[PDB]
Amino acid sequence: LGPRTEIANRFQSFLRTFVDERGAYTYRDRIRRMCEQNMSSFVVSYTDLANKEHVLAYFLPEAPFQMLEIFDKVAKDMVLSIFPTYERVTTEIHVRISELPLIEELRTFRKLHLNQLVRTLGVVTATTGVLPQLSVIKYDCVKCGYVLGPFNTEIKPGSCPECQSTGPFSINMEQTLYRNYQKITLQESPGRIPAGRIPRSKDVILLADLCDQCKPGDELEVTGIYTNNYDGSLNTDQGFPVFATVIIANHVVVKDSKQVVQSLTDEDIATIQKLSKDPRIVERVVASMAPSIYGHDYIKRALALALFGGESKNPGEKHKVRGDINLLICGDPGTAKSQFLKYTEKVAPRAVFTTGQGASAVGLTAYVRRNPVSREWTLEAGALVLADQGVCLIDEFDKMNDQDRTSIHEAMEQQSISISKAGIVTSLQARCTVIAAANPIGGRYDPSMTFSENVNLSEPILSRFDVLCVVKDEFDPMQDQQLAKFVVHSHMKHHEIPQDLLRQYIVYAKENIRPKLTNIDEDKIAKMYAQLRQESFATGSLPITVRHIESVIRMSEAHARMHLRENVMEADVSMAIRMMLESFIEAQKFSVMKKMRSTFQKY
Amino acid sequence: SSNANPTNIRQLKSDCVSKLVKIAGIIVAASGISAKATRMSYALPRKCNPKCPLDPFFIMPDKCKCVDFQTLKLQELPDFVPQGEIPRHLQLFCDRSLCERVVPGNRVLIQGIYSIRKGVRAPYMRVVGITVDSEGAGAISRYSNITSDEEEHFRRMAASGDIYERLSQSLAPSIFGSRDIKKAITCMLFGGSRKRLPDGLCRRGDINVLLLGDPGTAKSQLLKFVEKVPIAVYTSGKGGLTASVMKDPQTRNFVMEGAMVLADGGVVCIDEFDKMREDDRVAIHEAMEQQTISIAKAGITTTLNSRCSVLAAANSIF
Amino acid sequence: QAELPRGCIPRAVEIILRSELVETVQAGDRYDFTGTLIVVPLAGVGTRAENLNYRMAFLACSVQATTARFGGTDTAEDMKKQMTDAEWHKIYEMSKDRNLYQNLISSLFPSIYGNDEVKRGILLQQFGGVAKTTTEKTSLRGDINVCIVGDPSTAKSQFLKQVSDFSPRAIYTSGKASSAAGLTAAVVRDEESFDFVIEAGALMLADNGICCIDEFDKMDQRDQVAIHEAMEQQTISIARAGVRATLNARTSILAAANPINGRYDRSKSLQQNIQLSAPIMSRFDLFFILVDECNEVVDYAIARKIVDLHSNIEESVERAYTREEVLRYVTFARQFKPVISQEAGHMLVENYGHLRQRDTGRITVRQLESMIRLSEAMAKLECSNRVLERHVKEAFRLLNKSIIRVEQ
DNA sequence: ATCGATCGATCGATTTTTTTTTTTTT
DNA sequence: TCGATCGATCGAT
Ligand SMILES: Nc1ncnc2c1ncn2[C@@H]1O[C@H](COP(=O)(O)OP(=O)(O)OP(=O)(O)O)[C@@H](O)[C@H]1O
Ligand SMILES: Nc1ncnc2c1ncn2[C@@H]1O[C@H](COP(=O)(O)OP(=O)(O)OP(=O)(O)O)[C@@H](O)[C@H]1O
Ligand SMILES: Nc1ncnc2c1ncn2[C@@H]1O[C@H](COP(=O)(O)OP(=O)(O)O)[C@@H](O)[C@H]1O
Repeated sequence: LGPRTEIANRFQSFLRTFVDERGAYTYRDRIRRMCEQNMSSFVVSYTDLANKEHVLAYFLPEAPFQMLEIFDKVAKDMVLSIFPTYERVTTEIHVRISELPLIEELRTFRKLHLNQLVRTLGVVTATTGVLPQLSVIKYDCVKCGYVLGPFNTEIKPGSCPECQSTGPFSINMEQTLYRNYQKITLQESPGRIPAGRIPRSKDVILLADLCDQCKPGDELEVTGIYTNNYDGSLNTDQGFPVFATVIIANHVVVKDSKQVVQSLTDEDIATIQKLSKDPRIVERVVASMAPSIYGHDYIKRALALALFGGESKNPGEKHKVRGDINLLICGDPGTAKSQFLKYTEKVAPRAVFTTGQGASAVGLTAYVRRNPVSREWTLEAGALVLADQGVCLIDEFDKMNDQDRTSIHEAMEQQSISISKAGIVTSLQARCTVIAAANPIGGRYDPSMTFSENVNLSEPILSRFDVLCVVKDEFDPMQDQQLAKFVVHSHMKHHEIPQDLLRQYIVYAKENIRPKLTNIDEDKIAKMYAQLRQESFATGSLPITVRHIESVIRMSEAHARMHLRENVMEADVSMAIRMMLESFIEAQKFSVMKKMRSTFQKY
Repeated sequence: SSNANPTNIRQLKSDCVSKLVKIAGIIVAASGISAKATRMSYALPRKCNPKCPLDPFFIMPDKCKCVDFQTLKLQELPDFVPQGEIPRHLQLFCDRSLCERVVPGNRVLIQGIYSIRKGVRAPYMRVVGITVDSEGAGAISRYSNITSDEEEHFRRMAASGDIYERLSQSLAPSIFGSRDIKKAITCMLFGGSRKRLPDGLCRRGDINVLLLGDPGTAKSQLLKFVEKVPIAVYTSGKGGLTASVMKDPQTRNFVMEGAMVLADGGVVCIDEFDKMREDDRVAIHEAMEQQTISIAKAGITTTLNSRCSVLAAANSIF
Repeated sequence: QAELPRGCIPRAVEIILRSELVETVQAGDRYDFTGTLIVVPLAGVGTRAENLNYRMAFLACSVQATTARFGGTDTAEDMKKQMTDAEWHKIYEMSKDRNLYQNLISSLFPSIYGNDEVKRGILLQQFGGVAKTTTEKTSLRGDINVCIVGDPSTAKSQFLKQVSDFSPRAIYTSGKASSAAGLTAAVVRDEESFDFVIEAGALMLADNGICCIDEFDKMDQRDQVAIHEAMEQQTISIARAGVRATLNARTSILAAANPINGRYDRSKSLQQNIQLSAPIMSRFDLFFILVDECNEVVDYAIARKIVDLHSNIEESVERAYTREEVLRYVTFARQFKPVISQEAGHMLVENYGHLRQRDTGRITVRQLESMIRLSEAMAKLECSNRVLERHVKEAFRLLNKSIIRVEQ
């Protein structure tokens, strides 16, 4: 046709006419970017469409099926023409959309939203597994033994190799194309409810390129399109025809983004190596760690480290060693510490929702024998399974039922679970990171008087814990003036890094680079651990074990990761040993200088 | 068979259908042995062969045939992204001579095919000439392709009278010391004699292990290693005192699914007999002295049995 | 329930609504519908014909979902919006009077007489917070706790039995009226839809409004230990039935404690006058306890309050300010975007330093957070932005009343 | 003598539910 | 035992 040809032709004169990012427009190269990796999930910007040709908003809703099909033909006739070798792997394409100027909450859509462009979100619940489908109409003639030929509706023409005969037929289990399939149950978040009632829900279908992407209990973003089951048995009716509803999936965005994620600017991506090789920027960990609270540099830098690290270093056959680490700050009820942690949750890739008083650690509907009675009888074991290679947020350690804080005592080093008490004995890894900022016994805080006296956390656990910190406070007028000025200024927001980047710096650092160690001075750690244990025997000396001297060299690797050095010299090792001198002096007596006098020669 | 390359369950999709493959997984359990046959004297059409109406077909099963049928199973391996998930699994199919070829709880190589039975229609797979695994000896658990060479090397190792003090340093190529602790973590595997007699006394065959101590001495790695090195399983606490009298929603009966069962020639290791309370210690009070695991719940008294040993870690207060 | 007979069951009716009628009904409401009963397209063993056994049904196409309606704030005059504060003609006066503080204090408690110190404070709770424009640092909070303790029945409860009827969205009751389902919804373990449904409660039914309690002391330490976090980091979570439960409460509170022995014998510290767990007694930023004594003048004044409770003509005292104008002025006073540019904003450092010069003989800056919010509220009361240095001094006085009230 | 409507002999298609034993939490 | 299928048949045209 004349006009009804122009759609693909405008896509053709789009993907090499519209430009952003100072030349070499993305879709000139995004498509080959994706044909390299054998993905077949090209994605479109709507805002770019509004920037180039705003015509494609009214022409769409009258049948967006045909819009998407006329899209995919263009990707085919581009790619398989320009990469003719490609026609081996998949030989099929479709496109995606991720820019819509509207988020339609649930319980808001009706018959007016029929068969047209949508955006909606919510939460997953139980649904089916993974199954394939059909794709094409082909039969096998049974009178004359031929095949009828290739052709929610049946076709069955009389034309066929059997003298256009043989109304009868039979079917093979091959030579016809198939299609993966899966279902979902979309429920709305229990935050944005009508405050205390049942929720509403719809079902959704997603298709073959989109499977093993979702999961039970997840955050969500989908364009989708509104379906219409064409007949749920129209007949003598109820007080309602038995009609139903689905949305069909075009494109998802997940909100957690637990992978290496963001697409790349042409020049504003090497901002890493615009500054990251200068010396002073070790302490630029802190200038965007949490510009919140005047003092407290040490503990926040320590968190900044423990958020930065990860390594498996699995030797031959033995085990998985360790790459995620225990922290704590069992200080005092008042120090602004709660607030330290929320920056981690809103900044880091992967984490979890909990306070103290979780389950009994048995878990919400964990043990359940497997039948299709009671509608599949949901299974889970806690939450560490649900955030691996992420972090756990906990507070009020000293305020939990002991027999759950018991149960959490396996992940820490072994990083694994193992269960029974059903019809099953399946097993599973728990690889993630712990952090807690709880409160002790006794009101506020003792003086520099010892720790094991100061809170009822037993011996065979706080050994599994390694890196300690304590927010000790006492009264000086000067710093009280200083921080008061800081706070009042902090409520003068009326009307050196941003958070924009260290997210990406840590993704680059934790994913790609995989550092090591070399023989440098590693005998001296022996003397220092020996001084540690010999000068600390019975005072507060129970938590002097081998993981916290795993930690030192591992933290050195984390330091050089913060440099992307990929190896390291004495500098970061001395820094780690310095930090531990610091903390382990902090949590000992009013005679706070024992290791000080014992250590000025190293310092 | 072949040696091409193994795959993973997460790529079994529509394109890999009616087509040969190779994978590597792990097993949980599989069915019994009902039947299936080839011919006798699917649609069985209309004609008869005064009238004889509309499909009067009498099977002559004196003249029918008979082959086997077993329905094997497969779960994935623990290192192919179950991290943000749990492991899925699959059910299978086996035909004529390969029942009693795989007991559950083993590592497999597999040669199979992904084909259907009836557009949401169903999956399944069968064997197209199974073989097995060599995770060291991935499948060497019941049969023998060991050769006189292997028996020779073995028994030539046996008379070598510097093998036991050699084997007290075998488990840890990374840990120091702790040798008298270790001289009988290896004998626990070997087992002694299960000597029954003309009277009742089926006396206790295997042995059993204990340890409790302050952390910081490498308990966990050692027990994980004893799991690693013939067949065994591991949990620790939180799991049972009951056994599995559930009900298949098909037919509504009281079947017995049955996992000290799964160490009847293997063994078992656990940590935390401590931090699992007493509602599930009494069934295991019993099992490990007589091995006649009894059942008396509903109208069944099938006191089956299982020969298992046991290993115990612990944590004492303070 | 407007037709409550005896005998038979609550006979159920089927009933239908059209499109624009949809989703403006809700659970818990009494109605006025249409009456358009219809022919509805086993055990009915009557005679059968043809040239069939029906049941009963019904539809209706009109709604008056009354007894669940307030309407927010829209003198017919000019204003920011249509009717949000069209009473400028008088609100101009209600924002410029100099005795307005006391005229407001005595404008809601004419049927009451006691102390005159929480009649000047508790407007605090209904009054605004901050609502400022900042970055993604964190939540910044607007409203704050209050507490009451007292001797047996000096009208501890009539303060609040009415306050629920005073402002909207803020329904009150106790939680020991029910299970521990005050915080969480009813924990269910039988199959109706998917065997575990806990997405509600009763405390969280007060979002952007208050839901106070009575008998604050005798309640189990599960809801209460959950309160230990739920009031500041105003985001609550659970396990054992939670689809990684992420809720949000937002709101203030009012306490209803009762001493240990039911007396105020000053033989022990306050923290031992109640002898509970401690850290909670800071985030409650003002207590203002009511005391009992034995003096006849007060009690005769009370009885002569009852002299004008039932003398059916003029059974109360005259007043100066009516309630509706008060409430509308209050609900106008929030939407202002306050401002801070004042030397008190520069010079609160010495006020706090002096506060802790007195405390140089519990402690610190939770109270400070309160302080600047108490006073930014008392300047909201001045129908004005642009913080001033006097609301400071009043707030400082209230602070010191609270602490020296706590002092032995 | 051509053709549509009605009759009637010919064909194939439907018929499984109430207790129990473990399990998490008050 | 119920239903449409299909083929035959009887007046109109
Ligand atoms: N030194 C400080 N710097 C910045 N903000 C502070 C400081 N002290 C208190 N605050 C503010 O006070 C509020 C209380 O936070 P804080 O972490 O002190 O409570 P908390 O100690 O966690 O109490 P709990 O440990 O019982 O949860 C926070 O909003 C915080 O911003
Ligand atoms: N004697 C040792 N020699 C070498 N490495 C050791 C030794 N003991 C412990 N380790 C190191 O510490 C880890 C072992 O700790 P393990 O998990 O046994 O503690 P645990 O026994 O589980 O503590 P708990 O009994 O309190 O749980 C190993 O990963 C190992 O690298
Ligand atoms: N100053 C006062 N003004 C009005 N009523 C008062 C005053 N002092 C005491 N009362 C009376 O004291 C009673 C207190 O009862 P209340 O404390 O509500 O019982 P409970 O302790 O069971 O809640 C009120 O009913 C009120 O009549």
